[PDB]
Amino acid sequence: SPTQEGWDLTDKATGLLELNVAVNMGEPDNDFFQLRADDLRDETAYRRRIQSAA
Amino acid sequence: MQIKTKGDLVRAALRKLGVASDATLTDVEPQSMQDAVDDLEAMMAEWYQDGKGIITGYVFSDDENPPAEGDDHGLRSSAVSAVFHNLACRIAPDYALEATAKIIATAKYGKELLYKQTAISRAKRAPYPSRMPTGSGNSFANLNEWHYFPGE
Repeated sequence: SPTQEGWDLTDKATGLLELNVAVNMGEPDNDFFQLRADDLRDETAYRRRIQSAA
Repeated sequence: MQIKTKGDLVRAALRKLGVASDATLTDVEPQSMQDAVDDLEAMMAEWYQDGKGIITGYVFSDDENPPAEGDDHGLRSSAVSAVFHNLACRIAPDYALEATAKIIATAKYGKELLYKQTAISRAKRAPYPSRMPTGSGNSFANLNEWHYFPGE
């Protein structure tokens, strides 16, 4: 708020001003990965791939 | 080996048939040699069924390089006898001949020996079916949580 010094303050009455900011979001962070069925690694590695993704 | 060209294979086949050789007072015409080279190319192409037949290392000539004769056949030292014996058998009818029993037997034996190692290589077993369990004995499979074989 402002502040004025004096006794007579005719036509010196101020208004009110309140400022604001905006918060937003970007884009998702993904871990798209495929799982070939005909490969031995299909169950050997996908769990730990999930953990490494986290 | 002294047989390093398609023309050399044709000459060996003609020598085996008894038609033309280094010692004969008469020789075959260059047109006949070209026709025999064409017959050899046709036979080799029929054998090598675009990679699904008899693998021999035969190198097919191209039209850009004019003379088919003079190209190295690329065959290994163990296939030359079979190739030229079957070539003699194939080009026998041109001269109203008939390949003799020994030549026919050698051609059959050579073709069998040509396909022997390729057949050994292709005799492969298919993997486990898609519905076959891995079993509890395979502790790696049990701990990695794949209880059934992938297949295909």
